Amino acid sequence: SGNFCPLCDKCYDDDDYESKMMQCGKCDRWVHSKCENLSDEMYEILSNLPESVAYTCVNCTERHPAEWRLALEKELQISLKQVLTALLNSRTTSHLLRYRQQPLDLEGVKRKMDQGNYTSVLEFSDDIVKIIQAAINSDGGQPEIKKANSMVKSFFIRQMERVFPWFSVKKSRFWEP
Amino acid sequence: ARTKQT
Ligand SMILES: [Zn+2]
Ligand SMILES: [Zn+2]
Repeated sequence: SGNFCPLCDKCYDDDDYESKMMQCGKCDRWVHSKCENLSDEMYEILSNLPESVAYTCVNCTERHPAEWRLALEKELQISLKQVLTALLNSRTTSHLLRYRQQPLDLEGVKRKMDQGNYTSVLEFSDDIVKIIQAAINSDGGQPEIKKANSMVKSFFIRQMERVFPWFSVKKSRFWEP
Repeated sequence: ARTKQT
């Protein structure tokens, strides 16, 4: 009865846990992820925020923008930077820093990121996969360009698995056999 | 943030 999303006004079942909904930390009601205009990636990131960051429904939101929104936006950018920073500061990625938007090197991903061009985890991952994959395709008969390539790759996949557990770098369309 | 997933 009282089980209806305030935004779309439609009913929801107390038992369908396959639904993508958030619970307001104030009144405990549920709201559809899609009704707050959130992509599945956003929903996953939210399901990852600290227990300290509660989702809050519109009417329970006192000051706008709702804090969960700014926190969400910051979380994605900070997490992306967290990963890139590690890639940049590694001794195994030195050869992918500079080529010698579709960035052909890490310094390029770096600029594309600082300018706020990444709005999803998928685009960021794909740009990096392409760079790593390009290096793998051209590291003919040579290690540390073959060896390093695989440890920046393993490094990338693992680093991403840590920050974005719900995301699959392995499935990227840009990997080659 | 609590979700159906968490
Ligand atoms: Zn709804
Ligand atoms: Zn509420």
